[PDB]
Amino acid sequence: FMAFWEAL
Amino acid sequence: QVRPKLPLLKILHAAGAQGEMFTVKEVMHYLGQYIMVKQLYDQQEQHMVYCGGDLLGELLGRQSFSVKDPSPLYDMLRKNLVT
Repeated sequence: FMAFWEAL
Repeated sequence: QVRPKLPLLKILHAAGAQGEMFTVKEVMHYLGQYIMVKQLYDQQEQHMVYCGGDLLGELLGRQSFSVKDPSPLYDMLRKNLVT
């Protein structure tokens, strides 16, 4: 989740 | 700097944010932290967020959204951040 979220 | 409206501010505070004024980067950070505190993402499909029955779903107007299509999140932020 965080890998995706921080990529926004 | 932006100042969130109260329902959004309560979400950010539940995720560990302090105060009333933030950068957009900080707001995004604490929204991610909220999703993890409330365990709203799918452990088996981690870009999917299931927010039905949470205050976050009420603000978004959605039962779910994907981090790969953040458009409903951005619509919410435009309505709930005073700049």
